[PDB]
Amino acid sequence: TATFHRCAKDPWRLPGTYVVVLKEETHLSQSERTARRLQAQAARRGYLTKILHVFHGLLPGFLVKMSGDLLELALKLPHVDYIEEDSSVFAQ
Amino acid sequence: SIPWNLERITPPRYRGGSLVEVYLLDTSIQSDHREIEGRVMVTDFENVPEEDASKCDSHGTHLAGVVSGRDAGVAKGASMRSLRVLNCQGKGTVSGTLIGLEFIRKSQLVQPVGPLVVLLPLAGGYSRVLNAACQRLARAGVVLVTAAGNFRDDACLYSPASAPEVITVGATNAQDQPVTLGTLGTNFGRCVDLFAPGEDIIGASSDCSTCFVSQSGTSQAAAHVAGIAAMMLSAEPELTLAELRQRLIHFSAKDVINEAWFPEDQRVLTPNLVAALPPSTHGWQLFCRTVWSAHSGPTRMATAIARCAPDEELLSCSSFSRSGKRRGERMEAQGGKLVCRAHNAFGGEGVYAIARCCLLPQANCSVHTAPPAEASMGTRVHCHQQGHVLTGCSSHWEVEDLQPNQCVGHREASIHASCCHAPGLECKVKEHGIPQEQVTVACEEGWTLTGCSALPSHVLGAYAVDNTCVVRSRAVTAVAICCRSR
Ligand SMILES: *[C@@H]1O[C@H](CO)[C@@H](O)[C@H](O)[C@H]1NC(C)=O
Ligand SMILES: [Ca+2]
Repeated sequence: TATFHRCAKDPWRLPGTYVVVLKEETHLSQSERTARRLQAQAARRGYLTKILHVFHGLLPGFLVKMSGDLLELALKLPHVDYIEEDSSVFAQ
Repeated sequence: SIPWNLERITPPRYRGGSLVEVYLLDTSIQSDHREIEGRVMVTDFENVPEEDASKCDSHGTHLAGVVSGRDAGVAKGASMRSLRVLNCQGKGTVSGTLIGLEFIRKSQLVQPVGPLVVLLPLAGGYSRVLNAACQRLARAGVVLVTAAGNFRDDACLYSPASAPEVITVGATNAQDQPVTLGTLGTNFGRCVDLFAPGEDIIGASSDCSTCFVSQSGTSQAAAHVAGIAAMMLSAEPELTLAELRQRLIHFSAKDVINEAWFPEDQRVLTPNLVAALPPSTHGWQLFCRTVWSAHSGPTRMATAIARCAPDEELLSCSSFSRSGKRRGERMEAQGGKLVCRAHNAFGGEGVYAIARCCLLPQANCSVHTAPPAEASMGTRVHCHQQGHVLTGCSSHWEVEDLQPNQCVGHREASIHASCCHAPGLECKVKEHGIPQEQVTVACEEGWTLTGCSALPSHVLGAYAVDNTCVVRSRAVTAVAICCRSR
């Protein structure tokens, strides 16, 4: 059931950084472990990753700088609800 | 001498914001400007993408001044805290914004204060995660106000504009018309909650600590509503989001925007409301609002769902399609709460479900349904219990084509009555019919429209606009159920 989303306004997309959103009741410890699992699974495939931030308090998840190549792998992680490619917002 | 915008939001009778804190997620700000000096705390939270000082803090400084400025602010009071999620060019990221929203929530948990208003004077395209974060923060009891967007487009295509729990604000000018911004302008449509002054808005200029600049945009509009919310919440701190939203709608100037400015299909979806502060003149009153669903899309069995807030009652349910290819609507229970569900017809492009959601404490409301009679007097159902009032009639059908407290439908249609025991409530029914693209009937002043329907020649749909029931067709008769506190 884990899905991927990116900005429909193609110019506003910021490929290479992804917000990994985990299911609602996921605990911070589980989010951190999921991030580590991703980095390990990535490293085994020859990919560098960087966990920029671990979300807790509103949504559980993490922000990760990685190749989009890893998205199929990432979508199979435990607890994943969806993954969204980062994108741009602008002063109105 | 009063800036036009501050006069515009001043009510017809009058005599702030200090118990409330307004968070700003924006560019950096000039916090020593005299409009805001000592009232804005810079958190020094910063999460901004690389570019690609007077200029850097122009947007944020102006908006802090619109919200809380000593001389030109709305909530001249109020305390603000600023987070930097926009770079010098006014560009941010969804992730930085999420991290910012999260920071606000963590700050609150560590050091709880009173009501919080969060102003998000920014937009990107539709974002599931940003909308979800907003919803979660709204559900956590924080009030969020965002800019509709400056793209002269449907705000539902943008975030946070499109998040239903966020108060989304479009921009109107001194003539109460939607603001043009170059070749674009204020967004519109059903994700916009209301409009507010957003052209030629004077406020703090980060050029110098006593300078002022006029700016235009839906951010400026949103700042007015953040200010109004802060004032309203200082006065009535216990307001739920739904109570605050109903007040913002109720105290707005109504039917002052020329809707010709909007694309034709967005006119009906776009609220014709310009924000204002509550009058000093204000016991209990019946507040209702019209909630349009997302369009169901064209699937044959497509349904659109319009829901109310947890603390609201669904008093009626209508539907609308521009084609008129429609299987009507029904009020159905769902997670122990009634929702308005509309059904598309075979070959229909889709339909909207249109709920009337009202703040009615001590109400016990139910739905009484009857299936197609298939004969003679039409399909009928009534609120049979002693003392229950009918607040709304709905009807749906499954076919491809065709007296107090009673609803009447087509003989081949099911009929649904919303029946409430609301002993403080008086309701009357006002009808009007004519030979015709649109027929219209309004409740009397001081009465609140709870239900709007067409007597069962090919109607596209019916919908409440404020306290006016509109029936759309391609003698047709509009029927309004109007109620008030007794
Ligand atoms: C609504 O029902 C509840 C629970 O039975 C009851 O306490 C209350 O008297 C009812 N209110 C009205 C106005 O019927
Ligand atoms: Ca909204």
